[PDB]
Amino acid sequence: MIAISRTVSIADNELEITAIRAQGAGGQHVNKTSSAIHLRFDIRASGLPEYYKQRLLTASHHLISDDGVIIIKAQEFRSQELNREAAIARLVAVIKELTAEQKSRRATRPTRASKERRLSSKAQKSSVKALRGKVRRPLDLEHHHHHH
Repeated sequence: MIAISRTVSIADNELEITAIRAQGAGGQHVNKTSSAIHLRFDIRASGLPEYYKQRLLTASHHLISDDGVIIIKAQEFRSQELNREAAIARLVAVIKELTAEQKSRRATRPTRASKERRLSSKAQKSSVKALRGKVRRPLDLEHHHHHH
């Protein structure tokens, strides 16, 4: 249950909760980021008020994905209890800060972005090209005469 600003608040069970397993591990864990709680605050899933929706599209913060939707990615330690509470506490604070008047900016820099690999495999063999050609044909043309 999250106390949103501007008249409305969002329910408890209606929350979006995803479990993040980042990057395809090659047997052993190559990363440690395969443990994170993902929650999102989406406008389209709710009916946000006029002032609130205006704020989301005006307040350029990295937590905003693009469509004015808020994506929280938190991963510090285990205990999902703590992962949730910290993520919620932070987003609620941010909500209050941007629903607040001007000059309230910055303070939002979650640098989690890294994923690259390669994949190219093609094996198809059709050997039907055979040839021959063995002929001895010497064309010699010399000259012989005494010079006068």
